[PDB]
Amino acid sequence: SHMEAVQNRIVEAAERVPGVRGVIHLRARYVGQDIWADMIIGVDPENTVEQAEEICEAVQAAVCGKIRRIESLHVSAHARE
Amino acid sequence: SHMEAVQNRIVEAAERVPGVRGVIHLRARYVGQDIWADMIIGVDPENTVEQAEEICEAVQAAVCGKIRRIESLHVSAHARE
Repeated sequence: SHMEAVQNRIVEAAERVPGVRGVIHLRARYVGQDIWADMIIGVDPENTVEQAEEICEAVQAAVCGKIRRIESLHVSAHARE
Repeated sequence: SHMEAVQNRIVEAAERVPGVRGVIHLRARYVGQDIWADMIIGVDPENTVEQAEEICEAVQAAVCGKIRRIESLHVSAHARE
């Protein structure tokens, strides 16, 4: 499928950012030819809130840099393991 | 452009393989929804022919693994620098 391919690229890109423990949730949708996405990543529970927010920002930068059709990407974090 | 995006992904993927000194040539075309491509990479002139052929095979694996719509990719090598 069309959107399977883009979603697999998003997940892959996110999972390669240091401190990501899996993609918990990804909602990606077409707005014209652009993708708008919302994502939840897992992080180490003992990371600080400041570190988890840095990880989110690094995921946003990595994913947006690799998948050019993404025009909006909201990343938040949840404790995992 | 449509094909600019895929071609930039191909080049980027190739350039991240150890021993690639630039993409010299890339011809990529649609055959239905699949891409068929031919590429020339630069390599160190003092690599052996056996090493250059390993690099080509590594580029083929890397690019094909990252860009799922590619169904044929022919890689050869030319001395660069």
